[PDB]
Amino acid sequence: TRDQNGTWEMESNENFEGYMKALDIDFCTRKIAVRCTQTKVIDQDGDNFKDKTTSTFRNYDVDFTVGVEFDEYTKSLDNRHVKALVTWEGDVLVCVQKGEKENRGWKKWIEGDKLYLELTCGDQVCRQVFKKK
Amino acid sequence: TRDQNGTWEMESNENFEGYMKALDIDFCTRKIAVRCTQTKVIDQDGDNFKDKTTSTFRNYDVDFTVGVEFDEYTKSLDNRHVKALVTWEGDVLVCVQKGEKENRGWKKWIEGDKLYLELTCGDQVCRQVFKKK
Repeated sequence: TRDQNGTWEMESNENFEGYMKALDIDFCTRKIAVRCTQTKVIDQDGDNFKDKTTSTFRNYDVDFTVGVEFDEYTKSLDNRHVKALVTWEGDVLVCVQKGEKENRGWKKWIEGDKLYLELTCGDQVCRQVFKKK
Repeated sequence: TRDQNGTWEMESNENFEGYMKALDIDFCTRKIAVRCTQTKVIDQDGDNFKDKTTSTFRNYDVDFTVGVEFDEYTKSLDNRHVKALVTWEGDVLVCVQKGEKENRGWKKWIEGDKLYLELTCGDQVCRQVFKKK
């Protein structure tokens, strides 16, 4: 068939690195690109094609129980050893990551339709807001 | 509520670069990670949490008509000017991107529930497989 319409999810990607390297893509872009899965949405009627491709990489995965200290290696991010403790403060989830960096941790809370995540390291604070889908 | 279950889509992200820099993430990966919007998937069961974060960047949008040569920039990858021509070879969609790189192009075709994509540049072949959702 010539019909390529639809939503296509990547399941393998062989030698993307060498193809991008032949196109002189910068090292740091290639390092992340080879970790991305692609989703291609193709719309085709007659000779006319529209292709929308999105790339996603699995950015951080962590399991924990509130109140139970655990060692983790911040593999994915900075790759350090911390001893993390997550506790409730009211309805706010509070995580302290004890280790090399001072004031390292995060807070997560819900307000209505929105999840708020405050990330801290040193004197830097990152505020993120997510909408429930 | 102490319920953070669900799928959550990023709608705001302030001072991400500063927090990442304070953790010592190479300039390279930060200016990539900032480019992306995130999705958080939280599975919460009592005191136990499973958090899976992913990052997405919109990426390549392409419109072409088969058999019509057109100039384009290869935005998405190296952003070079090519004259692209997409034609059918039987059921295989073949694209030649004429310009600075030799043997530059791609081929894609359906077999069963799967889409096969071969990308070429120079002596490099990248082979991708997608599954129809």
